[PDB]
Amino acid sequence: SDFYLPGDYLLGGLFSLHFLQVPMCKEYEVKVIGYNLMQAMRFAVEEINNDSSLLPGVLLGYEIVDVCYISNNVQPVLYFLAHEDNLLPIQEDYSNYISRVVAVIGPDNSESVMTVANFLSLFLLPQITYSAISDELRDKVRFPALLRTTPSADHHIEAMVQLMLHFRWNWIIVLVSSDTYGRDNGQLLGERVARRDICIAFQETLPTLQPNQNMTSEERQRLVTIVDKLQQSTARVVVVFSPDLTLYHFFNEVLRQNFTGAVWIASESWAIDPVLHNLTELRHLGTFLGITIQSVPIPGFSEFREWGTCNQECDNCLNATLSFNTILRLSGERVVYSVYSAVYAVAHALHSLLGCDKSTCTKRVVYPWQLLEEIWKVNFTLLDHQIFFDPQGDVALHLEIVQWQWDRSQNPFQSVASYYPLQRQLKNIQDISWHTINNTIPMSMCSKKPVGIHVCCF
Amino acid sequence: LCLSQQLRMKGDYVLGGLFPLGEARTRPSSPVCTRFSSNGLLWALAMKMAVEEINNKSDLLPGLRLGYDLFDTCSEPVVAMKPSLMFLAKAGSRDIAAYCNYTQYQPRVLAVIGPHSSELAMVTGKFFSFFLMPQVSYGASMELLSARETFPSFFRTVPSDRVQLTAAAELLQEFGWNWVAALGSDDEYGRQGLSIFSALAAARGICIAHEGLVPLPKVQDVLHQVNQSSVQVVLLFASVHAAHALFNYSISSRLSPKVWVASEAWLTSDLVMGLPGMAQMGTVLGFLQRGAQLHEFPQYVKTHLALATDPAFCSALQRCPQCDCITLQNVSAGLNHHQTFSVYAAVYSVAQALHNTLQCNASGCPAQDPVKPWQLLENMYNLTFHVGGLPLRFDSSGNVDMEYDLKLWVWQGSVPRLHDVGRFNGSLRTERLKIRWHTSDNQKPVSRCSRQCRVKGFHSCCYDC
Ligand SMILES: *[C@@H]1O[C@H](CO)[C@@H](O)[C@H](O)[C@H]1NC(C)=O
Ligand SMILES: *[C@@H]1O[C@H](CO)[C@@H](O)[C@H](O)[C@H]1NC(C)=O
Ligand SMILES: *[C@@H]1O[C@H](CO)[C@@H](O)[C@H](O)[C@H]1NC(C)=O
Ligand SMILES: *[C@@H]1O[C@H](CO)[C@@H](O)[C@H](O)[C@H]1NC(C)=O
Ligand SMILES: *[C@@H]1O[C@H](CO)[C@@H](O)[C@H](O)[C@H]1NC(C)=O
Ligand SMILES: *[C@@H]1O[C@H](CO)[C@@H](O)[C@H](O)[C@H]1NC(C)=O
Ligand SMILES: *[C@@H]1O[C@H](CO)[C@@H](O)[C@H](O)[C@H]1NC(C)=O
Ligand SMILES: *[C@@H]1O[C@H](CO)[C@@H](O)[C@H](O)[C@H]1NC(C)=O
Ligand SMILES: *[C@@H]1O[C@H](CO)[C@@H](O)[C@H](O)[C@H]1NC(C)=O
Ligand SMILES: *[C@@H]1O[C@H](CO)[C@@H](O)[C@H](O)[C@H]1NC(C)=O
Ligand SMILES: *[C@@H]1O[C@H](CO)[C@@H](O)[C@H](O)[C@H]1NC(C)=O
Ligand SMILES: *[C@@H]1O[C@H](CO)[C@@H](O)[C@H](O)[C@H]1NC(C)=O
Ligand SMILES: *[C@@H]1O[C@H](CO)[C@@H](O)[C@H](O)[C@H]1NC(C)=O
Ligand SMILES: *[C@@H]1O[C@H](CO)[C@@H](O)[C@H](O)[C@H]1NC(C)=O
Ligand SMILES: *[C@@H]1O[C@H](CO)[C@@H](O)[C@H](O)[C@H]1NC(C)=O
Repeated sequence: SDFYLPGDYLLGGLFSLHFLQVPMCKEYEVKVIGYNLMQAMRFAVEEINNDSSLLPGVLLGYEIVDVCYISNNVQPVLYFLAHEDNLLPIQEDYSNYISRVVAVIGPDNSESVMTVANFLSLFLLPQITYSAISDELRDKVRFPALLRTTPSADHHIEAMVQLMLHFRWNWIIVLVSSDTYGRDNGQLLGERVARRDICIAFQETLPTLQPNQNMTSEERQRLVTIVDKLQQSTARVVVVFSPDLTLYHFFNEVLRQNFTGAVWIASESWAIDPVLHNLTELRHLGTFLGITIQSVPIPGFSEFREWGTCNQECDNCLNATLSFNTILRLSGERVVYSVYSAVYAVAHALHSLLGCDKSTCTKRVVYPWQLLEEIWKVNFTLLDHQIFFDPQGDVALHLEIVQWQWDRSQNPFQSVASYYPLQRQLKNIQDISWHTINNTIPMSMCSKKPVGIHVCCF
Repeated sequence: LCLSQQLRMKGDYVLGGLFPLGEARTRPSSPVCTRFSSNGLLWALAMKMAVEEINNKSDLLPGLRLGYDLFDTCSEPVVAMKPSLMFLAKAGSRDIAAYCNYTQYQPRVLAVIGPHSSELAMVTGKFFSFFLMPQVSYGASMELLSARETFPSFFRTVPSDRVQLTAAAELLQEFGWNWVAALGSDDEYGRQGLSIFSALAAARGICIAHEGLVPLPKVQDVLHQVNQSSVQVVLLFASVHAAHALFNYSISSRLSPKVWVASEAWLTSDLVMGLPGMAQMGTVLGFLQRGAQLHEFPQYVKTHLALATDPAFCSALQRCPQCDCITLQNVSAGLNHHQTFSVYAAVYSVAQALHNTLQCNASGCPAQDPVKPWQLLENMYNLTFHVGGLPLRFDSSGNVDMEYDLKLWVWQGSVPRLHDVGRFNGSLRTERLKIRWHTSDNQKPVSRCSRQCRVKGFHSCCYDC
């Protein structure tokens, strides 16, 4: 299958494709994004092997294991660290220990990356994570071997704040989720917004509510109260920090309740969410903006995708992604390029470690701590972007504020601004189609002597 | 002293131990902690005393010996991961296999008496849950460890932070304080406490005027936002150092007296109680755990330290190299520690679960193949185990249940002391006629908002009519 290719140097891969008995990941609903990213990693490895300039004569293999969002993030790691006989020795020094994989392209959610890195830190095995944006992953003493090809929530919050300042909104509502992601994102946004003269009218927590399930009446009353507080408030810009799964029920009340006239700002969880934009009924709720990664077109990847031990197989992924092929094709490559550049950074680090140039390499034995040492210093041009790591293990890939325009014949998420993490400044802002009567920029102020705690209000 | 040599003894079923025995990279080398920690050694000795006195018992685990493997885990998780990986290795072998699930493993320890730290408990419990190894922890209190989705085999003999935060919310609701400010330490403990208290207050009709995080040693901004609201009651769910920093700043700033609701971290710590000038910063009310203590533990430590010096005993008889070069003075400071009962109760809970699993009886116990660690989990939930004559039970969430005592700082000659002014057992009961307040006279401070008649609050609950 596609979850394994023999090679000289193996490369672990963890992709989110979905007490006595343990429910396997294959029984959960198939997530298309994970399969797309897995195919991106495989295409990157195949293109590296195709090319005779980078790692010449060296085969780059991989071992891709289906990981879950939370459920299974242990065995995959134990399997990567073990030898070919599925046996991992216990010893104080691992400087001369050779694992099955030399690096892993780690999972996509923050908790899974933390769990994998807490066990990969004992071996200093490199781990480049895509699509994980926790500010806590920037701690290089807690996670010595953890790297990243995406900006953290630092730059996402910065992009949100600059978008607020450009259009002169100093009166915003923050809606977070009950999980640690929403709480951390809301706290970071609040602490940043408190020093740029933008006040938060209030903050509320949405209940944890996975879709396709029967929800209780207490959650319904909580949603009623939250939407009533939104409607009563004079702030007309709402920032939502919640997973892409838990917002279906909440937007239905905003609509059932018929609350109109707000600018919604979306975190990267649900900004480019294709199934959530599939709803096609939120159009009357105002304008939808979202922070995500800039599209980087990978030449030959769309055609490659269209042409195509345990927790290592899925069957409904192809039939699920067939129906999403055209919208994924039009939306471009956002996290795909993150996986691509992670694989290419690992390959360039391996090339530098082996010390070969346009000829057969030395084929020496490689310890993962050596590759981790060499991979911090990679600096190469990939698809007209400079790929190098910050002293905190981050790649400054441009972000993008994207606007939800309902049109299947065009890009479903039209780019309207570009964020540059290196200068922390948002520029190249384009026309935005506003929900107002005459396409005038919506106003979010509490005040045309101070009143209340907020400085913005008088 | 041949003390570290006694961190291991063989038995029919060997227990595991993760204690903070010591305190504090380019190569993958496990760091070594040379500094000595007295609490870790005291808790290890508490576990040792529990195991030995269980072995002495006839009606509990009859005809079988109980061992242990006490392992030094510093506050770092990278040093604690190695003992766990050794715990899950096959007995007599130095390798851990990569099987597809727990049923194929044969761990060398029946259970693990987990780490004291809550973050370390999170890491090791996430690791152990794959193998379904029962791990009961002492002193790990943060609530998210109670999720059976991600911790199917994590137990604890200390109450979670949810119990004390529910008690605090009940105290606020009973006293009429529905307009309060909630603060928490910037670490994970304070953030989780704040997140739990938000939901508790929203359910109980309390609205939070301000919800800030106090940094560990900014604070001026946090105290300014607290003062901006007309809040008379502040809930400070912070650690000892963050609370001490906030209180030092507010003492230096001559901040007005307030009712402080105290977490168990700083309610009793003498670092903040003895801070000069604290008598002018309002009443401190907190909920302190109502638990038993090991009456014969200090005697056990002193006799064991005395007996460890005999060359004959050691000759008849490393994990903690710094544990050998110590004296009784280095450990007698923390002899009367509450967590010793938690360690002792965790060991007794594992012993009772094992005794139930083997279906042993008083006269003897049936002979069968050794049980895997996952066989304990069925008998660890819904389990009643008696510790020191007082019954204890494990919840469906692996949480133990104990009452709480509402305490206040009464000042007499610059010497604050705790007094009983309430009791929480799932429902709060207080005696407010014996609570001495900080106000001009003995009137309860008023911290109220109107829910019905301008919206106000962090969650937009109250109105300024
Ligand atoms: C554990 O994995 C084995 C692999 O042979 C499988 O047969 C068994 O059903 C699994 N047990 C579970 C999922 O409880
Ligand atoms: C190069 O990669 C492509 C995928 O784009 C693959 O089909 C092909 O076999 C590889 N090799 C050559 C020689 O084209
Ligand atoms: C509950 O679940 C059933 C089965 O999916 C569904 O038909 C129904 O609409 C749900 N709600 C109620 C209120 O029964
Ligand atoms: C909008 O939603 C409200 C609240 O349910 C409903 O009463 C009303 O009929 C809906 N439609 C319009 C046009 O207001
Ligand atoms: C998107 O929504 C439409 C309209 O409800 C629906 O028919 C379709 O199945 C959805 N999904 C797609 C196009 O993948
Ligand atoms: C995908 O659906 C088609 C029908 O549209 C069916 O023939 C095919 O077997 C399905 N593939 C699967 C379930 O893998
Ligand atoms: C990477 O290389 C580019 C192009 O030579 C250079 O301008 C840049 O300074 C390098 N970056 C670092 C971090 O060394
Ligand atoms: C909208 O703008 C047009 C074009 O300037 C103008 O004629 C019209 O009066 C405006 N309408 C309103 C309601 O402001
Ligand atoms: C166990 O009993 C022995 C005598 O058999 C006694 O010397 C020892 O102190 C006891 N140990 C305990 C209670 O820990
Ligand atoms: C705090 O609030 C009080 C009451 O409004 C006010 O007198 C005082 O100046 C404020 N600031 C400080 C630092 O106490
Ligand atoms: C208390 O705060 C003051 C004012 O910032 C500072 O000078 C002093 O050092 C602090 N005290 C302690 C013990 O840290
Ligand atoms: C025992 O106490 C002495 C005296 O304070 C101290 O110097 C020594 O380091 C202690 N031993 C330890 C901490 O192992
Ligand atoms: C208790 O266990 C022993 C040893 O297995 C067994 O012989 C005996 O029948 C059991 N019951 C009683 C009542 O002693
Ligand atoms: C298990 O819990 C139930 C429900 O609280 C209780 O009735 C039962 O006695 C418990 N079983 C024990 C303690 O063995
Ligand atoms: C809890 O305490 C109350 C009095 O405050 C008492 O009536 C009740 O029986 C107690 N409940 C339990 C379970 O002990």
